[PDB]
Formats: sequence, C-alpha cells, structure tokens
Amino acid sequence: EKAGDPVSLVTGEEILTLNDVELPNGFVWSRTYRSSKASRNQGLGYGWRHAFQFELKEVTDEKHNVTSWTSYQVYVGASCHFLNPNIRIVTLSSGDQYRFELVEDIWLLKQVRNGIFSTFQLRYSRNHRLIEVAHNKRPVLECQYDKQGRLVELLNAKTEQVLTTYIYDEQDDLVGATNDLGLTERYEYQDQHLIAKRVRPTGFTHYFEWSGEGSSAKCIRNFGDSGIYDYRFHYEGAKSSYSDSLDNEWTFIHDEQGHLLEKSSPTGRTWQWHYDHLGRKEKAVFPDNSTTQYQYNQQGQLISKLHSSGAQIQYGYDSLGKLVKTVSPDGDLEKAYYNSLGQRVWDIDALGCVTEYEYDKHGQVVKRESEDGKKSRWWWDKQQRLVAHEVDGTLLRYSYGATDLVNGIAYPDGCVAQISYDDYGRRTSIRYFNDEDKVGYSEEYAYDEFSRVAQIQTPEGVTSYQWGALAQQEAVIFPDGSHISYEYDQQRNLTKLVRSDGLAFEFWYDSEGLLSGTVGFDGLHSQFKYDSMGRIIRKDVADRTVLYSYDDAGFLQHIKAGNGKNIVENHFNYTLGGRLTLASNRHQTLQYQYSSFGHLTKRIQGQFEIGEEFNRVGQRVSQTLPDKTSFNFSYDTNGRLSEIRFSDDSLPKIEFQYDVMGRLSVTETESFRESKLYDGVGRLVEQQWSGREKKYIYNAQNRISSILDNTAGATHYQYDTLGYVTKVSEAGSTSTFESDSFGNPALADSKVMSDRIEAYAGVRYKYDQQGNQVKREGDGTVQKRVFDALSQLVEVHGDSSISHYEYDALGRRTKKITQNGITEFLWEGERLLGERTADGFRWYLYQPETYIPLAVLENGSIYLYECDQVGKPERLKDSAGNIVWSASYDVHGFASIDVEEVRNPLRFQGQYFDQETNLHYNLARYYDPKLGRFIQQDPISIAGGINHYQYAVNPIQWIDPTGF
Amino acid sequence: EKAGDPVSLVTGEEILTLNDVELPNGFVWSRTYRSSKASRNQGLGYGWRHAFQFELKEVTDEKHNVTSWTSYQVYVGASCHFLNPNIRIVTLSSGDQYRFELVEDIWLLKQVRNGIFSTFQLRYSRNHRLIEVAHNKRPVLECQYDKQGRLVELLNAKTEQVLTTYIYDEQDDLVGATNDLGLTERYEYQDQHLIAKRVRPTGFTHYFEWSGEGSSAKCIRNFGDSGIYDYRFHYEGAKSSYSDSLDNEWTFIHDEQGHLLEKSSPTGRTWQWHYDHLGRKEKAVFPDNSTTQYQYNQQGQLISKLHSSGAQIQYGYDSLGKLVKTVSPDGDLEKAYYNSLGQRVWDIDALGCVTEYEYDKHGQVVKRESEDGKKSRWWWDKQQRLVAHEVDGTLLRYSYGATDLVNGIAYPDGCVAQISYDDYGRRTSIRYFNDEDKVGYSEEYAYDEFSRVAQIQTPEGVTSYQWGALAQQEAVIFPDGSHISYEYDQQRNLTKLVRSDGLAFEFWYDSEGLLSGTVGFDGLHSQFKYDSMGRIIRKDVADRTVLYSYDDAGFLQHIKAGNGKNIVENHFNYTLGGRLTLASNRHQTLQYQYSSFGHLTKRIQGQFEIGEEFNRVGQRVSQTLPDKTSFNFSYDTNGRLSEIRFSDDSLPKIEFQYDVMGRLSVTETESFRESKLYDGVGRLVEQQWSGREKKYIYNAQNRISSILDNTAGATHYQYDTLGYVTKVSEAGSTSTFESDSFGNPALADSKVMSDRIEAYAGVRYKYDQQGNQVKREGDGTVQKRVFDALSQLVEVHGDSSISHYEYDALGRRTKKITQNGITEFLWEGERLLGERTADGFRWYLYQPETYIPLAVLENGSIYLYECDQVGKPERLKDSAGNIVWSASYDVHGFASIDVEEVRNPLRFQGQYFDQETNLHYNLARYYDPKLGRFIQQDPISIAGGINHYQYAVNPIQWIDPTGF
Amino acid sequence: CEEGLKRLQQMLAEYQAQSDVPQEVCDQILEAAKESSVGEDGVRSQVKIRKPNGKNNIRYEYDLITFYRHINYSD
Repeated sequence: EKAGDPVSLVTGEEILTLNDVELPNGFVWSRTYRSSKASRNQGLGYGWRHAFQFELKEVTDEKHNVTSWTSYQVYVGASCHFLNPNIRIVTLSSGDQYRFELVEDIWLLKQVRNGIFSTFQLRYSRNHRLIEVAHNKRPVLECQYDKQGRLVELLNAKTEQVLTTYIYDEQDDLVGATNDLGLTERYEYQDQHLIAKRVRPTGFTHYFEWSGEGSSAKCIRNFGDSGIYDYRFHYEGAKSSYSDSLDNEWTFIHDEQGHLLEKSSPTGRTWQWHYDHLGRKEKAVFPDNSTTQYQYNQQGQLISKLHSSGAQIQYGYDSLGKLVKTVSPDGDLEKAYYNSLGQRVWDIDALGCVTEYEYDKHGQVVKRESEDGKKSRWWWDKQQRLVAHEVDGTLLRYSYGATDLVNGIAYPDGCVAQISYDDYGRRTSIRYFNDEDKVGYSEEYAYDEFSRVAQIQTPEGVTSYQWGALAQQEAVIFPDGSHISYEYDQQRNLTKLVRSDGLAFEFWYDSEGLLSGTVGFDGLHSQFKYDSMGRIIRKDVADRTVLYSYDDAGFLQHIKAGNGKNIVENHFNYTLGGRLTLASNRHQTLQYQYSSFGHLTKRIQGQFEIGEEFNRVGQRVSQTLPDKTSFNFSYDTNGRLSEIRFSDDSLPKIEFQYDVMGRLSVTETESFRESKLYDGVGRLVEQQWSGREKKYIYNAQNRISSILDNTAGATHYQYDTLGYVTKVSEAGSTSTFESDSFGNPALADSKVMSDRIEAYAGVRYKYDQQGNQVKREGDGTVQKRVFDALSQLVEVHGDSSISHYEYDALGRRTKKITQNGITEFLWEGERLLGERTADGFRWYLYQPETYIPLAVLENGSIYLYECDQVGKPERLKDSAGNIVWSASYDVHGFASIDVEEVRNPLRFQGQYFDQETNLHYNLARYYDPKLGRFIQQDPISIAGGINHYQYAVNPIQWIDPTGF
Repeated sequence: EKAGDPVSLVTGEEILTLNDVELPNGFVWSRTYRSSKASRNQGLGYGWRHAFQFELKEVTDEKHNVTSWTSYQVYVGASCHFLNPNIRIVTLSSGDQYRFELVEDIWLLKQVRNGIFSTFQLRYSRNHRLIEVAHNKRPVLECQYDKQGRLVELLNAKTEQVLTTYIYDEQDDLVGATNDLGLTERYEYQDQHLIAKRVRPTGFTHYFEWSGEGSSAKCIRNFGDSGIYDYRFHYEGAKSSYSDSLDNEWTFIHDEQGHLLEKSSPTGRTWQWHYDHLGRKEKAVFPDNSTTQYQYNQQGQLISKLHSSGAQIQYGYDSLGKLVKTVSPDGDLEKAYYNSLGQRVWDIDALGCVTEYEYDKHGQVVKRESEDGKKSRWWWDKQQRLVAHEVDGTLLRYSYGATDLVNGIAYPDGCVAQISYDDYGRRTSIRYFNDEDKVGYSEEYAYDEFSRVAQIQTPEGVTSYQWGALAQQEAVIFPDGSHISYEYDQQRNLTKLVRSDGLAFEFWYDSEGLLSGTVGFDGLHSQFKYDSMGRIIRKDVADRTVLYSYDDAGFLQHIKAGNGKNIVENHFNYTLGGRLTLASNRHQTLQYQYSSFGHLTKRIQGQFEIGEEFNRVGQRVSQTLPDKTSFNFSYDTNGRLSEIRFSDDSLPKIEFQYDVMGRLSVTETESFRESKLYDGVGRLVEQQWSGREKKYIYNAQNRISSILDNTAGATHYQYDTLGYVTKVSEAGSTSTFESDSFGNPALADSKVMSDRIEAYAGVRYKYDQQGNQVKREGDGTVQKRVFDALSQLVEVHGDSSISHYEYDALGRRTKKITQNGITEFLWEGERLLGERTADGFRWYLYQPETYIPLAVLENGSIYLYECDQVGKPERLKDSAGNIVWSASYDVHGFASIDVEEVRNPLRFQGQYFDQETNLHYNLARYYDPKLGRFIQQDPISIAGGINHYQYAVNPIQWIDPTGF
Repeated sequence: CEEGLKRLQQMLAEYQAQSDVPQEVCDQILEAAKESSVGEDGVRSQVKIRKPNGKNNIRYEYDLITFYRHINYSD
C-alpha cells in the first residue's frame, strides 16, 4: 500500500497529508485531501479538512466522519454507547485506543484521548466553527476567519504572530499554506475540483493526471519535475500494478473488501495472506518455506503467532487494556500489572528484575525505581513542563524563558549550559560556562533561505554544506579547504563519492533497491548477491568468497570463507532465540553452559573452565578462575562495582571511589593511590599516583598542547588545522611531520599510488591484489607475511623466524607457536583475561568498564600499573613500593625499556607486543608502531572512514580498541 | 506390593519390616525379614538384619549392603568416587540423597547421612561388632552381646534400663522382641528356616504357608486367625494374581526386568505403563481416554510431564540440585536457590512474596523472614534442643526436665503449661497455670495393659473406649452413660452403627471398597454409583437424582438435578487447574476476571460490578464497590489489617489494635471504643464499650454460668451433664427444658417417631418422604412450603402471601419477590457485602477475620454495632452516641426490637431474618428461631453430626456459620 | 491396610470432632457431596472457614518439611 507519496493503492484515490505547524508540546495540525468524493465543502475548500471536525448524525447514527473523511461493532471495534439522556455523550471508543466525546445542542466534540498523556479540548462559536483549542487545560490555538466560513489565520493565543496564513481566490480553493517555518507551496486544480500540479516551496513540481470521469476517477502518470519520480499505475479489475522510473513493476491482488491478499515482486518474491471472513489474518505465507499461523480467542486479541519450525509468543491479555504477559520463544516469561484506568504498576523483567512505577496526582510518571539502584526521578512545576530529571544522581536543572523552549541547563559541578534561539525554532547557539569567568566549547549554527543547516561552527573549524533544492547534501566543504561531492541518480540514490583529490567511490544497485557492488578507491569490485528472502548468501568478492548460510531460523550457521584454498570451516548452531554457545572451528571450540534462570554459568574454551555466579538482583559476583583462584565482587548504591577481594589472604582488597558525576576518581587498595580530577567539560587535566604528578595544558582548539610529568618530563605538541601531528617538542629531541590533510605522509621521501604508501624512512612495502602488504624490505631485513581468506595473518617469515598464530571461530588469537615456546591466551568476551607461557598463569584486571589496565596477578603476587589519560601503561610497581618496570613511548608507542624484571606486553588499548615482529594487535588487525598505521584494511569499506589504513587523527586524544 | 502384608507381589519372597525403638529425636531401628537368600547369619538369625549393615566385599567395585539390599550409574543413579588410597572413602551417594562412608582395613561405617538434619555415628570394638550408635553427637543407643555374636540388650547409653530384649533359643533363632513399649511377639520357623506362624502381642495370629521348596518358594495362603484376611496368591511366571476374602482378584503383569506394565482390577479398571528400555517411564495410560507423556533430558531429571488435553509442570534443576523452578499450568513462576551445603536460600512465592532464610554456624535454621512481617526466629542452646521459638512476636519458651522430653511451655501473657510423663513416652497428663495461684483446663489420659488409650478425662466429662484386641474402636462410652458400638465385617470395614436408642446406621461397599449405599435412621436409602475412575456420577437418592458430569479433566461442569420437575440446569467453566471464572444459571450469571499473576479483580454478579486492587506482596487494598464507592486498607507490621479509610470526606477512619498474643483487643474510629479482656485460656470474660460493660462468670465445667450487663441485667444458666440447656433465668423468669441426650425434647408435649419431632407446644409439623417438613399448623395458621431437587425452599404460602426465592448456580439467595417489594443481595464469596431494598445501597463491614458484624454504611452515614461474646448484633448506634436500634434474645433469639429507626436484618452469624416467614437463612438452610432446630436435613448424612436437625449443643458458646 | 498403632496424636484429632466417623469413611461421604460444597476457586478467602466446615467452638486454642516452605508441585 501507498507506493507513491500522494497515491493510494487500494483504488484510484489520491490521499495527500501535510503537517503545517508542529508544537514541541505534542500538538500537530495536519490536513488531508481525500480526492475520493470531492464534491463536498467543509469550509477549507473543496476536498479538504483540518483534522479537527468529527460531525455525527442524530444521536449515534452513521456520520462520525473522521479527519480522513453499547452499539458494539466487531469488524471495526467500536463501543459508541449512551451514558445519560440529558446531554448526549456518545463516547465512540474506537479500537485504535481512541475516544471522542461529542456533545449535543452545541455540535462539537472534546476529550480526544489519543494515548495516556494526550488530550484535546475544543471550544466552538455560535455557528458550526471552532474558535479555541486547548491541549490539556490552557488554550494553545485560536482561529480567525474572514466572516465567510474559511480559516484564514491561526494564532497561539500567547503572542500575536502569524503561523498559517491561507490564501484563497474566486474559485473556492486554497492556493497557499505559509507554514510556521515560512515556506509557501502553491496548488492548482482542474475544472472538477481535482489537483493537477503541486508546487513545492523549493521549486520541484509534481504533475498529476486523471483518466477517469466523475467522482471515482483514477490517478495515473504522477511524474516529477525533470523525470525523477515517474510512476505508471494500472488497475485491471481487482488487481493493481505500479511501476517506477527504473522498470520495476509491482503487482497487488486484493479482495472486494479492501484487504491485502497477494503481493508480487518483479524479481520473484511473493507474499500471501489469508483471512477468516471477518477481517483478521490467519495465515501469512512468505516467499520461502516458512509460514506464520495466527490463533485468536474470544474477542480476537491475537493470542498465538506460531511460526513454522520454531516457537510461539503466546500473548496474554487480561482485559481490553494493553499486553500483560509475554512468553519468550526460548522459555522466558514476563508479566505486567495495569489498573482500571491505566497507570501501569510494578512488572517483572525477563530474568529476575522488577521495576516499580509511581505517578503523581496529575498522572505523570514521578518515580521509576529498580532493584539495587537504577532509580530515575522527575520533578515538574505547576504547569506541564519538566523542571528536574535524575537518572543516577545527576539532578539536572532546567530553566525556561516563559516560552516552550529551554534556555538553561544546570549540572552539579559548576558548569552550566545556555541555549540561544531566534523568532522561530531551530536553535541557534549553545554555550558552556563555568564557575569562573571563561567561555569554552561554544557552538554556532546557521541556516540558509530555506529550513536547512548551511554551516556548522566548531572551535576546531567550520563545515559547510550545499543543497540542491531537494535536501540531499550533495556537497560538503571541510574546514581545511577540501570538499566532497555527491552524485544522485534516478529515485535519489547515491552513486559516486568523488573527493577533491580525484579518487572516487562508485555504487551500484539492482532491481530491488539493495546495494550490489561498490567500486573502491583503488578499483576493487564486488557483487553482494542476495536470496529471495533478503539476506546475504554470497559475498562474491573479486578474489575471495564467503557464501554465508542459514538454518531456517534467520541466524548464521556455516561459513565457507575461502578463495579456493585455505578453507576456514566455521560453523555455529543457534537455538530458537539465539545463544549459539557452539563457537567451533577446525582449530578451537568454545561452549557456554547457562543456568535454569537464563544466566551464564560456565564458559568452556576448548579445555579450560572459568565459571561465574550471579545474585538475586542479577549482578555478577564471585567469579571463579582456574588453577584454584577466585575473585569476589561487591557493589554499592546505584549499582556500581566498589570492592574486589581475592581468594588469597595475603592480597588486599581494591577500592574505588567515584565523584558526583559518576566517574572513577580515586582508586586505592593498601598503599597505591590513583587520583584523577576533571575540569567540568569531561577531560583529564591532572593525575596523581601518590608520589608522582602529571599535568596537561590544552590550547584554544581543545587539544593537548603541553604535558608536564614530575619525573623530569616536559613535552609540547603542535598540530595542523585538521588535528594531525605536525611537531613534537621534547627537551631537545625535536621531530617534525607532514601530511596531505587526508591521512597519508606528504614528505619528500614518500610515495603513494592511490591510498597506500610505497616508501618511508628507507623502507619499501609490496602489497598484493587484496590490499594488504605482503613484503617489507628494510635496512637489510626482508620480511614476508601470509594472509588467510579472512584477511588475517597466519605466518610470517624472512627474518630467520617462523611462528604460528592459531585463531578461533570468533577471530581472536589464542595460541602462539614461536621459537621460544607455546603461549596460550584466555579471553573474556573481547578482552584478554589471562596468559600462560609455561611458567605460571598471569591474569590481568582492568578498570570496571574500560580497557585501561589496572593490575596483574602472577607468581602468587600482585603488581599495579600507572596509566595516563590515554590508557597506555608506562610504569609497573609492586606491593612494596619499588620501581619494577618502566618504559617510555615517544611519538607512536615504540618501547625504550631500560629496566624490566617482569615482562609487560600491554600496550595502548588491548594490544599485545610481539617480540619477533614488533607489532600490536587489538582484536583483528596488526598495527605498526614504527610506521604509524595499520598494515591491512578493515572489513568496513566506507562506513568507518575515508582512509582504510588510518588508525586515528592523533594518538594523544583518540583510541581505537577492538580493531576496527 | 503391600496387599495385606509387606510381602512383594513380583516374587514369592516374604518381606516384613518391624520397628523396635521410636525415639522423638528421629532415631529409627527397623528390622526386615527378607525370606529370600536368608541362609546367612549376620548376628540376629537366619534372615534378620537391623538396617545398619553396609559392608563392602572389595575396595570400590559397586558393593554395598543394607537391611533391604566416580563410576556413575544410569539405572540407580549412584556415584561412588575414591578420595584417598591410604584410607578408603567410598562416599556412595545414592540417588535418594543417601551417603555411606566405608573404612578399609577396619570395616567401619561412618557418615550415614539420610538428608540435611539426619546424621548417624557408630562405634565398634576391637572385633567386627558395634557397641555404640549415636544420632548426631550424643550417645542414644548402646548394644551388648552374649559372648556368641548376638545382640541381646540395647539401652539408650544415658540411664540403666532395659529397652530391647532379643531372646534366642537352641535353634539359632530369635523368638522375642520386647520393644520399648513392652509388646513382645513370638515366632515359629520351619525345618528349612522359614517362618510359618507369627503371633501378635494383642493376640492375633498370622499363619504363613509356602508352595515351593528351598529358598525361592512362593508364599501363598496367608490367612488370619478367624478367617479375617483370606488372601490367595497365584503366579504364572511373569504374571501374578491376588484375591482378598471378599472375591477381589487383582492381576499384575511384570516383565523380565521387574517393572509394572499392567494392573487389572476385578471391576475392570486397567493401567498401562510404557518404558524406553532405559529404566524410565515414557507413557502412562489411564483407564479413561487420557494419557500422560513424560520427557526427560541429560541425566534424566524428568524435565516434562505433559498431560493430554492440558499443560505441563516444566521442572528445573541447575546442575545437580533440587527443584528450583516449577511452571504450574496456571502460568505462575516460583524460583528457588540452594548452595553447596544445603541450607535453602531465598525463594520467590507465587505472586510476589519472597522468603529469606538465615542459619548459624551449625546446620540449624535461625531466622526466616518474609515480606511484610511473618518472621520466625529460633533459639538453640549448646545441645540440639529448641529453647525459644517466635512466630509473630509471642516468644514461646520451652523447658526440659533434664531429659529429651518437654516439661513446660511459657507464654508471654503469663500462662504456664506442665506436662507429666511416665517411664515410657505417651505423655500422661497436661495442665495449665497462670500468674496467680489457680488452675484451669487440666486433662488426664490413661492407658490399658497394651499401648492404647482407655479413657480421656475432660473438664466436661470422662469418655471411655473399648477395643476388640485389634485397635478398631469397637465401643465408645460417653460421660453421660450412653454407648455406641461398632461392627466390622471381613477386611475390617465398618458396617453397622448401632446406638443406645435402638436405631442403627448401615453402610455398603462394592467390589472396589468404596462406600455405595447408606441406610438412614428413619429408613432412607442411597446408591452412590461411581464411574470407572472413582468419581460419583449418580447419587440416586430415594426421591431425587443429581446426574453429575465432568469434562474429562477431573473438574465438574454440569449439575442436572431433578426429581421429575424443577430442573436446576447448572453449568461451570472450570479451566485447566481451577479458575472457573464463569457460573451461569437461569436466574443469575457470575463472572470473574483474573490478572496475569492470579489476582481476583472482578466479581461481576449479574448486572453489578465489584473490584479490588492488590499490592506488590499480594495484600488487597482500595476495594472499589459499585454505586461509586471505594474503601482503603492499610496494614501494619506482622501482616494484619490496621486501618480502614473511606473515600467520602464525612466518614472517619476505623482503627484497631492487637495484643501480644495476636488477637483483636481494642477498636475505635472517632468516638466508639470497644475493648475486650481475656483471662489467658482464650475466652472472653470482660467487654467494655466506653459507656457499657459486660462480664461473664463461668462454672466449674468450662461453661458460661452467669452474664452481667450493666444495663440492669444479671442472667443465669444451668446446663446438664452433656451441656444442653436445662434452666435459664434472665431476671426472674425461670425456664425449664429437657432432652433425651441426643438433641430431642423429652417433655410431655412432643412425639418423636424415629428421630424427628411431630408436635411442639400445640404446633404440629408434617414431614415428607425426603426428610424436610412442608406443613406446619399452629394457631389457625397453615404454611405450605414447596422444595426443589436441591433441598431448597422456593415458595412458602398459606398466610395470604406468595414469595419467590431465586437462587444462583452456587446456592446463595439472590432475589426475593415478595409482596412488599424487591430486595437484592450482593455477597463477598461467603459474607454478605451489601443489599438494596429499592431505597439505597446499604453495605456491611464485618471483622477482618471473623463473621462478627462491625458497621453498616448507608445514606452516606455509618452505624456501628455492639456485639456480645457470641457475635450476634444486639445494639446499633450512630456516630453521635445515641442508641438507634436495640433488641434482646432469651434462650434462642427472637425479634424483640423496642426502637426501630433503620432496618436491621442481621442476626447471629451471617443469618437473615425473614418478615413473611419468621425464619433464618445462614447460607443454604432455613433455621426456626422458636423451635431450636432446623427444618431440613443437612447434605452430610453422618459425617456432619449425630443429628440431622440439631443446630448445636447449646446456643451459648457454639456457632454454626455457612449453613451447615 | 489399617493395622497400625493409634497414638495419642491420632486420637486427640478425632476426639475433638463432631463427625464420630473414621477418616477412611469420612473422606467418602464428603467426596460425594460436590452438589453444594463447590465454591469460588482460584482465590483464597479471608474467613478461615471453608464450605465443608461447620460447628466450631469460640474458645481460642494455640497448641503446638517443617522449616522450609512447601512447593506447589513435587515428585
């Protein structure tokens, strides 16, 4: 249904809806056309309505004309009844949670209950015309006619301004809208009160042609301005067909009532719908061998929705209210509780949590409390505006300016937010003050003649946009000076991504509107094949092939990732509701054993076991580890980790202390004390380690300018207009860099063909057809790497060293076979938890919910780290208080270790330092610390950045864990 | 198995288990026979053990012993793992939470744990003979030998006394037992070491016979002494058949493994069990058209028990524990949690309740907290004896007389108890005391030469019992002097009920041993025909039928009762597990609507609607009544009703208070204070109304003797030996009554035919063949009443009046079409919630837990009652303080209203006074106030009382709500 | 069978009753009486008195698997 925008597919009816003004409180002023039966006039022209007139005939006979156009009727579900004989109160109570209270002797209606917190109050004049509209208790809209029965002006009854000024003529039809934003759209009708051309405020016109006669005429050949939205319609009996401007004809077959029965695609897909001669669907047949069967009870309610080769939902309804019971296909059950007038009450979640609600006298949610923290509170004023809102202890304070817009936000830290507007909406400026006289992080916006953002201002730079009277953003100008253009083909689909350098990015689409093949910058190709259901079944790369598969459940089952050789042989087995727990391949296997209450209890990674327990509320406590080791977690108010105890009696408990804004501030166990302080904007400026001191001085462009470390350290940084590192000033070891403002070095000794460097610091690189470098010739050391079908390293050689890296079904490294020995890894999700190098298990404990390392347990002892704001470890100390491990990263992370008693392979963010290749590995790719970028491309083509090899703009304020 | 003797039915082996010492601590010493392979001698005779022998042939090769004689099993669920090769620790750990620890090189049995609180400890000698058997940590049994390897003396290891005397002879066999109770039984063996005659201590003799030779014979022809249990066994290989002394031949069909596959009853009932050759059932067939399908999983555990045309239970375990999840067919979840050392932890109840347990360092429960009170705390001393126990704040203290028996219980109010034992157990006397020097409610028991009771000395009288050497209650003698005998036919079934008046009750049983046919005292008769499952389908009364009919689910859904005319036509809509939510009839239709958790929030009776809301813990608050009325409930600690507020601003809230014992003591709302005082035994003696006083003085037989009301009243009563009313004097009007000790008048004015009166003070009654009276001729007055097939009055006429009583599908009164007007009643399940007499909706509020009326709300006003210790409203006042309604009752209760300002139809207990009939209607019957008895027989033939028309013994301290 | 010893606990429960009928017989007459004993199921009343109940004294008595709470279904 509704193929074209102003087109209905049930018949030749032309339906066009438009919203004139949209109030922020929730008020909407819509108007429809209803070309069918356009021989009537309601005052707003022939075939028009204001969505606020609902006339009725007699007490409750017929009529009840809706904006579009007991006494219980099942086919529609209406309860229009009679409450008292004195004044007529019909109270339609339609099935779509609506209610209209019409009154007699005045010819009007009120109490338009669309939801729970939505109402409408009408006030009419002595005639059949409405004059005032109030949302809940106060008037919000006021009418103004021309003493002839036509709406000419609509005010807000607060300030005398024009909102919607209609323009009529001698033909009794509006020829203008003049909405709140200020856009004017023209209209032209034929001699039979039928619109023939709709003019947009930008200039794009839509032509309309009619081939029928009378009032039941049809609408065909609804094209656009320059042949962009051409649509051909055909009606053969009860069958309909519609085609766009790309030779894509869709067919629909309906019944005599108006319900959908058959829908076909010009590619082969076809859906089927069956009914029960009462207006309710019984069988839904997909273009595959899967069918859905519905099962109703008394008064319908859609009890069961059984899917083929699967489970059911088993919806449970207690009364005419909303749903109160839900059964998950896996077996999880949840309930609810409603009163006799709404205002939902405590309801249990899926596994074990409850949420208690509490409302005020007016009926608004004032308290929403969860078990053991997570309690949100609201505080309203006498009016219907929000004043205070708390989620975890923030308690923000909103300030108003006697209007419907907020112009002030107060935080419990000293800094405040101030918003600046204009006559209309579309907020203009936002500023962030503080407790002292200063201004930082001020944003500025600007709009063109239309209602579109023309430029965005930032303390870093300004970004401009160019529009083509179609709201498509076909040109983006960057602060540096470069620009990116866009090429839109028919039906407004992006095709080219040509930049200001010459290299472009071409796109392709099939006869279904799906992306099929994207030409890369270097000239790559793809196919992106799909099945008759809509999922991807064959990647079909120019060199490799994946050929995904499913198990008639919508989940991945088997992968055939291989370019003829080196078969990966991945395989998974999902249940009816996910939870595969069978991550098995030819190299490793991972299984997960759950509890009876839907909680994870065991994670067997091939041969090791971890085990974890949960509490009654649902938090994870007492996480056991192998080799006779167990941890104990203890939370506090608001549900945050606050105590970590060890099984050994000679290990002190670690304690954390957060600030008011909910950020880790103090960390101490027995003698180590990490202290972090913020300035209010959310950036670290000072750090203390109970014996050390680190300070950071920023510049005017919100970037780290100077770093002062108390252990004889003072460094400075100077960047370019974009943010790339240009100069680093040490105590006399000064270095300089240069880039082409796109992520590639532009020095006098570099060479880039399309997007990859070919020479840097006297080192040559040789890439393959895929895109990753395979050969590296340095200063007398030739290296050759081999990649698998999934763009992953399998073996490197050439430097008199041969090692092997074993992966798993997910893609994480777990086994290292080098010349030294065998190294085993034990991960926890997507983070490294423990290591084994045949000399004792070494476990790592990080921050509560970040990747910054905190401590390491090994050799029956504990060692603490000293990481900076980036998250890279530079100092490792023991419980006694002496220096055990020290390092220093100069510009990119190359270690200069001078004292090392215990090996610390930790790096910037979840990276392991290799002693043979000197490369980092986050989760999928290999970063080169001596170069400054990755050695291979990421699976994301264009949705992750312009440069496929860039790691970050500057590695001082940017992180990129988990690979891509 | 276990037909008349514990001998098994699968094979011919004779099995019988006898107990020797039954201590209150929980120590059981049972000995079995095990006629099969009884050629071994374990120290007690050929085939005699003591359930304490658990030897092992080797170290750990699936070997264990018992009176009823890793490597995880699948058929038995046993898993005995090795712990130490030095000293063997087998840890059998059988499937039925058993535990046995065998010791190698010493042959000792340690750690016999049959659960969580049941332990066992043994202590042997230098040889393989045990001498000490302690329960947990205290020596409770010490055994001795006779220098031959046979136990002859068993004491308690605490005080020198003979408890068990095993007497042997010169044939290596035991002939005497001499248990702690003093009952010695003789035995008799054959030449092949097989028992053939067992003499009971009472005098009964069981003669055993065998058919085969050796140690694999078939025990057949096991008859009693006087042909009591003439059992006949017949084997045909895998099939067996057993017949009783009344021609009841059951046939069992076993297999080569020893399972159950068919059980045919002599009537024709058949059962079919199906296996899957794995040791677990899969299909269970019933005699009707229904079947249950089991579904196991890994390690069995019976994960599903799905019944045909119904739902499943869906059990659940975590890894090895017990039931932690149960999905009832209704749809409510109740989880649980267990740790690794038992000690059950928090568990969620059905709706919202949770229970938290807390234990001490030992394995005993200490605290058990629940939601909104309901907290019990225990106090344990250094020993394993309970000291103090608190359930709701009473803190009942216990006292022990330096033994394992309780010698006193102390109450918080001041009441002190004292128990009096003897050398054996079977407590002899129990007495109560108080803070003052007095005594009250002192009992006294007595035993005969055997271990059975002979007489009970009650403060009311002395009851006697006479047995027939079989413990079957042959005769019972009342304190008055009358006696009731009991006659038993074969198989020890009650047949006759001859009383001391000539009449007798008879019973009849069919081939299934079910009661089918009862002969009343007057000469009634019944059939009681059951179906093939065990439910009555045709009552077949002498003049009426019921014709029950189920819905193949065990629930009743239709009651088509009729005696030729006046069809009832009842119907029900019971769902899977109750919750009918529908009761339709020809007069009224009741409907109910439950929530998602199981809360009843709808009581729509006909055209009216009642509602109630529930809290998060299941408490009911804010009950909304029809006619725009809503109350409010407020609870306090320990979960009790504390405050009852109203919605109107002109209605004050009512408050109550409780005492230390947990009973209502005082209650007041704004100016009306009621206070009750108790003596300690649990009887009201003093009642104050803040302006009125009532005192009660009892006699020496625990009966109300004198009542003193401050409004010039001093009434006296004197009963007889049985408690019937004999003399009563309000002020000076002495009345005289006399009964025949069976609830029938004995004065010279009546004439009882069989058990019912025919005349009383000139008035003559006329009974029909059913048993209820239809005509009553008094002083020129005739009242003819007609009844339906459900023994209910529908129309009583004669006194120039016609009345129509329209009931519901349950049996309550709904409509009363009389000459005055139309009165409608609305109930609250059992109580009367409100009424409407075409003038106003008047509601009633009773006590929170009893049927005593408290207040009545009508016309926006409240009227409070003044009830005595019985619970009958005698005075009704208003909020101001002036008396509004007053009445009086002399011996039985009669309308003696002196001031009538508001209609007060309330009566003794849930009764309703009729104005056109002068009778009372409690729930389903009609009581005559000026007669003392009812007008019809109760539905319970004999299990309700000795007389079918008697209301109570004396209408002074006895109530009878709910009709019967 | 019923050839078991009847202790004082099994006699004090039948002595304080008004049926004067053994349990194995009393459980059959009340079974074949569902024509009036049927009531509102699925809800727990607040009168602590069921339909098969009846005559009861007014004197309060507080005379004294046992520690845990019984689950609805158990095999």
